[PDB]
Amino acid sequence: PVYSLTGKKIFVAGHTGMVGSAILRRLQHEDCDIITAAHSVLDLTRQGPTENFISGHRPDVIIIAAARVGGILANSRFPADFLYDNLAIGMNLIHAAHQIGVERLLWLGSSCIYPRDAAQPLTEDALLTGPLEPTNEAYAIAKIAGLKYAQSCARQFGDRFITAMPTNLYGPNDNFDPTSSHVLPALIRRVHEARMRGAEPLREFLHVDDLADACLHLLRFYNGIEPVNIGSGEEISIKELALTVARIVGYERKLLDTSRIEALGWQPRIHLEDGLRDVYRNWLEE
Ligand SMILES: NC(=O)c1ccc[n+]([C@@H]2O[C@H](COP(=O)([O-])OP(=O)(O)OC[C@H]3O[C@@H](n4cnc5c(N)ncnc54)[C@H](OP(=O)(O)O)[C@@H]3O)[C@@H](O)[C@H]2O)c1
Repeated sequence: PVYSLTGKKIFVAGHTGMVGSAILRRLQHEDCDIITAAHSVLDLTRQGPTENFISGHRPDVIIIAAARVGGILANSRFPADFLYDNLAIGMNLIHAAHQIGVERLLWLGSSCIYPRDAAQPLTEDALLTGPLEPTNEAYAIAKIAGLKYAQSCARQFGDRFITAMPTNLYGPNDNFDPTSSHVLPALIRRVHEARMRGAEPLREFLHVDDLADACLHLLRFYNGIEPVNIGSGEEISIKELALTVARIVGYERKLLDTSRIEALGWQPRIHLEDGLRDVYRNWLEE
């Protein structure tokens, strides 16, 4: 263990988010002091307020889960917002963290910022080796710049700042809106509206609580400079996924290379059928 969170002050940026809330849940078990700021009180694109919040509270650990995220329609129609919001968040937090000597910082990348035509399964060193996917290039460029700024701080100063590269997430606080772009929520939705109405390629899905566990694992064990993929491992086809979904509801080429996180002795512990059923019932009861 290169680093222990016990006794440390941990700022979880974006704690109302899907990923941020999972981190906060995993943390309240830990013996630490957790620090949060709602989006309503601290706009993390504002360099002034962000620095004063970091200089006043002085966290040992910053976990950056604050972000502007959305589907293909949002990214192509609001590219300036998707670039600026995410870049300014990362720049303001990384710079403030470097200035006061924050012991550990975690930035969140994304599986969709690798080159569009990079070889599958995606290794972390595929980053920047080719053209970006145009529809979310603005988001990708912001996430890439933040990752590289964290890397430059680790190189120049030895700041222990790392980036995790997740994959498609599901689980608690997912987006079940009818306009959600998340495949699995919409499938549970489309198959449920088909179940009670009585009508006639490979993918990867990672449970948010596994991702949260892996993030704390990287914080406790990972000191490298390069990013680390956090993948599912257990793949499934949209075909096989539909039959898994339909059996849940009673109806009648984008995968990460996880060699690196596996060498750290971490592997996701939630099975797809367990998480889906556990999420199918919460969507009913809510
Ligand atoms: N494919 C992948 O690898 C993948 C998939 C999902 C997530 N991720 C990673 O995880 C990150 C978060 O994803 P999510 O799904 O958790 O996004 P989310 O659910 O939309 O969470 C967004 C969070 O950021 C907060 N926020 C937004 N703008 C802010 C600002 N200006 N100042 C302060 N807080 C602000 C939101 O606050 P309010 O909403 O309360 O304002 C919310 O707390 C993504 O950016 C990405 O790096 C990766």
